[PDB]
Amino acid sequence: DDPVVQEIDVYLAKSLAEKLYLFQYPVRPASMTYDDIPHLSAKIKP
Amino acid sequence: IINIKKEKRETDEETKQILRMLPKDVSVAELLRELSLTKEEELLFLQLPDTLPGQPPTQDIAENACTLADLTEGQVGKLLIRKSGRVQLLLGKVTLDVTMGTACSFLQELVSVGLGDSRTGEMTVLGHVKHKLVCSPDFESLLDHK
Amino acid sequence: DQEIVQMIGTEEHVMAAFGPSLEECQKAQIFTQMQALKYIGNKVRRQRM
Amino acid sequence: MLLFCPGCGNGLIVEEGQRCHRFACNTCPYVHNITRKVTNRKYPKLKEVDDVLGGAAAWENVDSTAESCPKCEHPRAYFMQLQTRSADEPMTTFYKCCNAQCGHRWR
Ligand SMILES: [Zn+2]
Ligand SMILES: [Zn+2]
Repeated sequence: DDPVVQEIDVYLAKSLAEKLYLFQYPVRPASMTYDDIPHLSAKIKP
Repeated sequence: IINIKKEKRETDEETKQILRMLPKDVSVAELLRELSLTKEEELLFLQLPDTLPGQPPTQDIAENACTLADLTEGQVGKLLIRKSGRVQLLLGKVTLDVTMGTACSFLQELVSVGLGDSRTGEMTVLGHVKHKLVCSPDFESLLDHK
Repeated sequence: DQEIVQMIGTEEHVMAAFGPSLEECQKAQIFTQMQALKYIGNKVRRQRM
Repeated sequence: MLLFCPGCGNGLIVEEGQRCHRFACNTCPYVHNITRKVTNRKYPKLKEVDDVLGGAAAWENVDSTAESCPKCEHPRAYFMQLQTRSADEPMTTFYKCCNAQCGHRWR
């Protein structure tokens, strides 16, 4: 099995290393999003 | 009635209880439809091994975990797609195996919390995450080598 | 309750079997963690400490 | 069918509204009116069996055929062998000779 196609190059970036957070809603399906919901406040501690 | 504010059926993959009138994929076909079928970009999430095949460059170390933060920018490896659905990731002298993780069906979004100021921050919605990949060391090849 | 049901399972028979438990829970007005902890403590034996 | 609210993921019940019955949550004011028919069947198991038994063809699911019974000495037979005896070292026989409906039952 030769790697004939899709020799994807993997690059690394450190611009948003400490500023990237992964949020997920276990109760909200992926079909409906919170784009139309007007966000009011986001209180977070470093 | 609002088309986006309907009820929620238990099956997340089949939330369409009322209308106006999925088979398990594979990483090779996933990349094929991501690149060959269309040129549209997509945000993905992948799990990587705790230890990478490399030494932290002047990072003040004890054979600890070589995290991604210790590495620098630039090309670090190549994603290879072989025949018969074989998919690997070369990260130097070793090749890890890449497979599909748990198929999430709820809302997984990728955002960046950029704290530009001590009391002011800009949260940027990068996008939505649909698939999850997992990379694992190929212990069989390493044992067959030595 | 949706997260609890997802943790239990997504099979139709599983939800049909777990329905009575959700109904009995909804009989009372327990909807927060504090109320559930209060109920449990009310149901806790006296250790005599 | 169990339905959940998008607001808090709690259980939805049916409640009579000012204009139409609707699904509502006991924690949030989120409501969803009913427009057309919404059904949820169960399809229970039907007793498809007839419960017929005792046929001579199904009864003769035995090994012993053309032996000599100690009662009428005729070929037909229906033997049972038991080994559940420790005080009595030998085994145990139970013969059922029945062609003309004799009903032979002994040890
Ligand atoms: Zn609700
Ligand atoms: Zn006989």
